[PDB]
Amino acid sequence: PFLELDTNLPANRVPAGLEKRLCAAAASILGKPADRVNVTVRPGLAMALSGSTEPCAQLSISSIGVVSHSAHFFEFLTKELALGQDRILIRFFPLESWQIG
Amino acid sequence: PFLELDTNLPANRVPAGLEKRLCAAAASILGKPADRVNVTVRPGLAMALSGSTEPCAQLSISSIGVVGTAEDNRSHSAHFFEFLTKELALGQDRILIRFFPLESWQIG
Amino acid sequence: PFLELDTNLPANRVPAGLEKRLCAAAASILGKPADRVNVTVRPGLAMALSGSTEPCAQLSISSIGGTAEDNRSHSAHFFEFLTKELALGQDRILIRFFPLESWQIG
Ligand code: NA
Repeated sequence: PFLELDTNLPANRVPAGLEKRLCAAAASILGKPADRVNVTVRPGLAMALSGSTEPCAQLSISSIGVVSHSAHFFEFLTKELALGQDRILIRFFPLESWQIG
Repeated sequence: PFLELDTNLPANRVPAGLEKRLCAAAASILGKPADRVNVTVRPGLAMALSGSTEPCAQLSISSIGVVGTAEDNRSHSAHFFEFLTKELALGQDRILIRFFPLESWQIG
Repeated sequence: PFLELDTNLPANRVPAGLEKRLCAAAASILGKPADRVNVTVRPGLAMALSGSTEPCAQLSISSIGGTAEDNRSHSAHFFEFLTKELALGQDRILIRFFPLESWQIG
């Protein structure tokens, strides 16, 4: 699976190793080995979420086929980033094997 | 709606409050309430657009039910071009827009 | 075509002009005029790839309008380009292909 996290938290305000712990959490939540989970974190962006520029984060999850998981990812992200659930949005994307290189 | 804007303009050359004004613009253009509009701006990137590295921007727009036909998208893009060329001081030829329909189940 | 490259290499360690050379390389590999090739490079990110945070890169390729043989050859040549330019092992690079139709282009 591929996880992409955009956030407007400055890079020097994000917990060190977030990408590694999010990788481990997604492995458990999605039932996959950690070495098949890929995580990309992009901090320091300019973001409006639900029309507000308050601190927020967007998570995208892509996997083969169609994939609550949302509840578990909210749990982890609220704890790591101190963001309320109202400041986080999650999207899921299906892939087909021909798209993998 | 979800709007994602990549640009090679430095952050200091992106006008303050752009993400908020693009929010209101997208709500009017797409016919969605502002509290459902999400904007992500990623400045300072390294970009080539149409083979040139001069200042440029790429905008991606994703939404349920509204960006699924050429007739719909031609109408939306005209309004988004007029807004971005004014805000970013870029020529129309330096901006590319892509539309992605979302299916309802994809929202977590 | 649209190429987007995410990497956790700090911007200062990405070779200068990478986006120009990737543009030219992609035109040759994908068989498209260079003026139809768009490249976006996002460096300095935080990434875990195959469970490791060692330097890595992800390349996404979207084209308007492949065979298994075609995309297999494209992937191999993009691996060759990225390992040379970024000094990464092949195990530190992932590639994804995405479909696009003309009605999606403004
Ligand atoms: Na539609």
